[PDB]
Amino acid sequence: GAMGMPKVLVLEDEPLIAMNLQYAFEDEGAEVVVAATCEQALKSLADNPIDVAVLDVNLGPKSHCGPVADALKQRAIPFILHTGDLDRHGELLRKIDAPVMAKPADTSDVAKRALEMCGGDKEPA
Repeated sequence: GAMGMPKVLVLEDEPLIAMNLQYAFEDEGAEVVVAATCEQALKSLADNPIDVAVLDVNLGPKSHCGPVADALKQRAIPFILHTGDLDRHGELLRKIDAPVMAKPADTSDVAKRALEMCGGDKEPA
């Protein structure tokens, strides 16, 4: 949905960032689902038609946006990895293969670039 509000999925266990991302995407003209877990994400993935996502890779010591990333990768849904840790999950990132926005990152920039892959004016085919 590029003619209206895109359905954004935010993977962020940091509620300050999650909330800020939500405000950011909504500010760009989108609707946001906030998920701190892959389970929430995959639920929203099936429950809603995710146009684009934004995934923090370092949800925790073991918890990572992985099944979420792959879920998106499966349906060819665009998403950006908004993480402050890369080397902590380098193997995961190589499997994901997608644009990332390192932390700290302004949530507007994270949102904009995410929605840029979602839609705007003329599909970049």
